[PDB]
Amino acid sequence: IDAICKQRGSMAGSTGVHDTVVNQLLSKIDGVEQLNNILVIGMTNRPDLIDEALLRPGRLEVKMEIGLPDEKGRLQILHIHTA
Amino acid sequence: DMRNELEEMQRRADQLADESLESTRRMLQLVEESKDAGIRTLVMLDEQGEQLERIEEGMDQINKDMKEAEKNLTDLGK
Repeated sequence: IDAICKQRGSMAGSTGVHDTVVNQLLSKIDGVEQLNNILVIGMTNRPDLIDEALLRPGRLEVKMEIGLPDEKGRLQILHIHTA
Repeated sequence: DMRNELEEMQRRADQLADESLESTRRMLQLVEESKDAGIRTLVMLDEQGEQLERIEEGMDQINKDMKEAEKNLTDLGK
């Protein structure tokens, strides 16, 4: 998702294309017309390049970090992959 | 920043015709001629029907006359 949504007004705007896309996405996720039956999932390797208005409560607000495992995690994975 | 964008222009393909003005006129002329021929045939057929109806009465009259004459002659003969 970091390839589309980036901080508004920082880059050259992809020739005025990226800003419009970000605005459209923000308007659709939460706007005047209310939705209650959607779930959006995003995945990225560069979390620091994402817009700050898209990571607020009422928007993509549950942020999680997946890191290296410890001995128990490695044991669980090895049990998974040799069953 | 060599990110270009474009806009589009449209053109309309010629409408369905430019073959409907040479065979068309000939078709219309032939249709008119056929209509005139049909009218003439109508008139002639009506006249023929009238003439056949006229013939019928003379046919019936001659049949009746001959039958009556034959019966009368037979009656007098015997």
